[PDB]
Amino acid sequence: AKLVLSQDNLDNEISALSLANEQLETALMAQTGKTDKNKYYETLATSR
Amino acid sequence: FTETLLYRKRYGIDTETALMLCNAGISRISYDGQLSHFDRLFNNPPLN
Repeated sequence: AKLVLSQDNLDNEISALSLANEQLETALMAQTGKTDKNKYYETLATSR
Repeated sequence: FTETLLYRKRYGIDTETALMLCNAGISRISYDGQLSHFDRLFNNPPLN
């Protein structure tokens, strides 16, 4: 619903795997409440 | 502009490298829907 229709969104190529990674990061960081990225990979460094 | 054409004529370079030889700044802004020169220089991929 937020998505904008543009010629750039239609033409430009992105990595689909990077889009999947972003889609998972924006949910996990919203669950943990932390807004930083590298802080989340630091707290993911130790988790089991 | 004519230095840009000359510095592309000799050395056989891309035109943006010839512009960077011609004392032009690094563009943060994406040109023609790709990675910008700042991002393709530094954040392709972002380090860690």
